[PDB]
Amino acid sequence: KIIINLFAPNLPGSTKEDDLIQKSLRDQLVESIRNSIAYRNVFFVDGTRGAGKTTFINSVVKSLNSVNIKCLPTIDPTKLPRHEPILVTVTARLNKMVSDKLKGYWASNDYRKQKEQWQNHLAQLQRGLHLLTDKEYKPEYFSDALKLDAQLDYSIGGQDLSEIFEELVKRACEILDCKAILITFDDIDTQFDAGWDVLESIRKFFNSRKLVVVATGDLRLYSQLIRGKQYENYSKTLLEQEKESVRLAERGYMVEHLEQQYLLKLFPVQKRIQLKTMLQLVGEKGKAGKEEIKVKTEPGMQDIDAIDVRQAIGDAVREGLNLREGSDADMYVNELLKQPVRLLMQVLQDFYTKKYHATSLSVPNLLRNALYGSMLSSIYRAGLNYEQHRFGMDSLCKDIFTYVKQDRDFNTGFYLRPQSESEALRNCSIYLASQVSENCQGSLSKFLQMLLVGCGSVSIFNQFVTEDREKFEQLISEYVAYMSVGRIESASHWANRCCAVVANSPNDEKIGVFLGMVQLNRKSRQHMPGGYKKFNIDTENGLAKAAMASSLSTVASNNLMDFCSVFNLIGAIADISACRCERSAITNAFNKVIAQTTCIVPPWSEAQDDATEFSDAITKVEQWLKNVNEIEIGIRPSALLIGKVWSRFYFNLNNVADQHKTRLYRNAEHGRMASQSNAAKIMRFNVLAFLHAVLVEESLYHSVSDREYIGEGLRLNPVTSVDEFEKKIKIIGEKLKADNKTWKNTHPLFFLLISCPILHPFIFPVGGINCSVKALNKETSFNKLIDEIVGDKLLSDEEWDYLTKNQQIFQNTITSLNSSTIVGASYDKDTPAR
Amino acid sequence: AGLNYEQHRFGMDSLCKDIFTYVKQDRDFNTGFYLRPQSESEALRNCSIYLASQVSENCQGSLSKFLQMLLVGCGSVSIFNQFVTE
Repeated sequence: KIIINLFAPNLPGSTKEDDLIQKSLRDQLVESIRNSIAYRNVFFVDGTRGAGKTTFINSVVKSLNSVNIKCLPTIDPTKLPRHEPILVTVTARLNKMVSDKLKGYWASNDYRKQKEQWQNHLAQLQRGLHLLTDKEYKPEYFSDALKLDAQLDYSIGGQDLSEIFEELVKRACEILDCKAILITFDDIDTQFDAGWDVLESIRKFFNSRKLVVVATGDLRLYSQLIRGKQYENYSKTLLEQEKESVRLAERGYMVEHLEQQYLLKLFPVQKRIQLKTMLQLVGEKGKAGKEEIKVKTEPGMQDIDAIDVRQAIGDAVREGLNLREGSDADMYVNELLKQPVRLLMQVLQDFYTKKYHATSLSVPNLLRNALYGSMLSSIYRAGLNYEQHRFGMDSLCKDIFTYVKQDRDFNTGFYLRPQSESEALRNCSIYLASQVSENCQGSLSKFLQMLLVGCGSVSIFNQFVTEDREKFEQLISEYVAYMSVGRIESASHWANRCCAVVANSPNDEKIGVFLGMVQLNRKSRQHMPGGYKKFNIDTENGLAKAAMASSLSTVASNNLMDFCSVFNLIGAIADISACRCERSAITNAFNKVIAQTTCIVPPWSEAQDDATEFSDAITKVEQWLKNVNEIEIGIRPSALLIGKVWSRFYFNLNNVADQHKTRLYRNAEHGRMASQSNAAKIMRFNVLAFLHAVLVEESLYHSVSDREYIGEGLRLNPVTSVDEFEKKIKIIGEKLKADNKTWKNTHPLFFLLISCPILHPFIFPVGGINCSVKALNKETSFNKLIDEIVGDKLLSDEEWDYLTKNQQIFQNTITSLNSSTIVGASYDKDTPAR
Repeated sequence: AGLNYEQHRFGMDSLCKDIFTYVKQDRDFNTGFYLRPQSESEALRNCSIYLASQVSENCQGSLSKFLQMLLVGCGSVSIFNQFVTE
C-alpha cells in the first residue's frame, strides 16, 4: 500500500517512508548484510540510471544506523575534488566519527590510551600519502620509510598502506563499540573520470573483514570504464603496429577476459542486488503485483480511494493520444513503464499539475508539453523540429517522414507505434503520436492533409522511387527534395508531384490505367467506331466542371499527358474546410493544377452565361460548409487509426489498377456489366474504394464510440463490386436504428466525407453503373441508402433511370467522361458475358 | 555479444531479437536456434548458455508461450537465411 503524492518535492534526500518504492528488496539486503558480517565483502545494488539508487543508500544506511554495525555517512566520489583520492575522504570522514566518540569517552585513563593509538594510526597513514600523492618518488625519501618499530608488529616491510588502513579501521571499530564499519558509495553517472580511482582503491584496501562496502551505479558504465583502462595498459606502438583484424579481435578478447574477471572478483555475484523496475512491481495487465503502488494527481483525494497507477496512466495517455480504450493503449503504457524513475515520475507530475491548474480541455496539449521536457535527448538526436512555435502543418509531416526512414520499414513507419528496438525511434514515436493528436483535433483540413502527405509519401517512395549501399541514402536524399516534403502548399499540389511519381513508370502494353488515376486521350486516332472521341471542356454543366476541376492533374513531358486524378478531390476539399470563408478558396483552390501548377519530368526519367451557372453549385456547397463547420468540433483521431485509414485506402485503389487493367473492351460504350471497364468505371471504383475503406474501421477505432458497429463477420475491399459494402450499410444502419445512435456521434468524418457536394457528381456516373437483372436492383438499393445518408436528393427520379435503364446534360453526373477515350488502350478486345 | 540486459524489457520480442543477434555473431543460421554452447569463441559460448537458460526459464510451466517463440524464435532465423540471405 504505497501512496504517491506528486505535489511533494520528491527529491532523493527528502522523500519519506510512505513514498518509498522498494522495501522488500531493502530489508532482505539489510538482514543479509548483518548475516554476512555476523560470521570480498562488497555489496553492489544495480539499477537503471536515475532509478531510486540515492533513496536506497539512504534507506539502508539509516536502517543500519537506527548486530551493532556503525555505518559511515553517504559519500559521493563525484561530490569531491577532482584530484582528491577517496581514501583521503574516507579517513577524514571516519576521523570525525572516531573523534566524536573520544569526546564522549573523555576524561578517563583509557581516553589517553585510545587516543595515543589513534594519533599513531593517522601519523603512520599520513606517511603513505607521500607514497601515493607524489608525482615521482625521490630516493632522498628512502629514509622516511624503513624506520619501522616493534610497535603493532608490521607484518609487511616498508610503508605498506594496505595493513595501515586495516589496522586503523579495526582500532576505529572497537572505539566505535561496533564489530564492523560500513562504507556507502554513490553513483558516478554524472562525473565518471573518478570512477577508475574508485575501482582501484576498492580492491586494494577495502578487503578487511571489519569493513563492508556498498556501491551503486550501472554495470554497463563500469564495463566501458574498465575496458578503456585495459587498452591503455597495452604499449602504444603495439596498437598501431599490429592492425590486423584477427589480432584486433584476439587482443580485444583478452581485455574482455581481463574485464570479466575484474568485475567478478571486485563485485561477487551473490552480493550483487538487481533492483526492481516499476513495471516488475506494478505488474502486467492481469498479473498480480508484488507491491501495491498507487499514485495521486491532486493532494485532495483520500489515500484509500486514490486512483491506481494503471488507471492513472491509462486514461491520461489515452486522452493525451486521442485513442479508444483497449490493447492499443496497453502497449503504449507497456513502453512507458520501461522508462526510468525520474522520467516517468516527472511526466506524471507535470502533466497532472497542468490538468489540475487548467481545470481549476486539450488533454494532448498538456501531454505534449509534459513529455517535451523529458524526452529531450532522443528528440535532439532524431533531427526533429525543436522550436516551440513551429508546431505546424508541414514541419510535423516532414519530421514523421524521416522518422520512418530511420525506421527503414516503409510499410509500418507511419503508424507511430512506440515498439521500436532503438531508443531514438521509440522515444520519437510516442512524441509524434502526442503532437498529431493536437493538430488534428477539431479539424478536417489537417485530418485529410496529414492522412495523405504523411502516410503515403513513404509508400510511394518504395513503390516507385526505391525500385554499394549509398543508394539507400541517395534515394532518401533525392526524395525529400523532389517530393518537397515539408514544403507547405495546397493539398492537391502535394498530389501533383505524386502524380508524376505515379506516372513515371509506364505499365505493360501501355494500358492507360494507373493507381486510381484517369488518363484522358487528346490525340486523334483514325477510324474510331462507337461513341469515343475527344472529351469536350465547354459543353457540360458547372457541377461536373467543378468536380472535374477538383479532379484534374497536369504533368508536362516531351509528350504532355493530362490527368484526372482522384487525390485532387481530397486535396481540394482539404483547404476548403480551413479557409471556410472569404468566397475565394471556393473559387481559387480549384484552379492552380489545371494550368498554373505544371509538374516537370523527374530527373531520374528517360523521356446561359459561362460563369453564372456556377452559382447553383456554390449555394449547395455553402450549405454543406455551414453544416460541417459546426460538426467538426468533436474530432479526436489517432495516428495509428489514421495510418491504417490511409493504408486501407492504399490497398483499396490497387484493385482497380490491376484487375481492371484488362477489363477494357471495344463494346464498353456506356457499359452495363462489371466485366467491361470504361473511363467512367475506373474512377467510379476509385471513389467507392476511398469511401468504403474509411467506413470499415472508423467504428473499429474511434474517439466517441465504445464498441464496433459492424459486429462480427468478414471485412474486405471491393475488387469487382460493392456487394459486401452494400451489406455493411444495412448492418450498421439497422444498428444505428435498432439502437438509437446518431450518425455524427459515431461516424463524424464519414458523415462529412460521403455527403460532400465535391465528390457527389462522380458517385453516379453514366457509364460506371453495374446494370443487370439483379446487379442494377442492388445499385438502386445502394442509391437509396446513399441518398438516405447524405440527406439531400442528389440524383432525381428521371436522371437515375435515364442512365441505369439504357442530349441530356445533368449536373450531378459527368455525361461525356464514359465516352472519353484513354490513350494507349484503344479497346481492342471484346466483351464476354454469361 | 550485444544482447538485452534491462530487467523490464525481458519478453518474447527481446528474446527473439537476442536469439537472432546471437545467431548472427556465430553465423550459424542452421543450428543457431539450438542454442548450443559449442562455438569456438568462449564469450560467444558463454552467451549461448545465457540464452539457453532464458529459453528454458520462461518456458517452464507454459505451453501458450512455447508456441509463440517456436513461430518467431525458430522461424525468423530460418526464413531470413532462406529468403533474404539466399
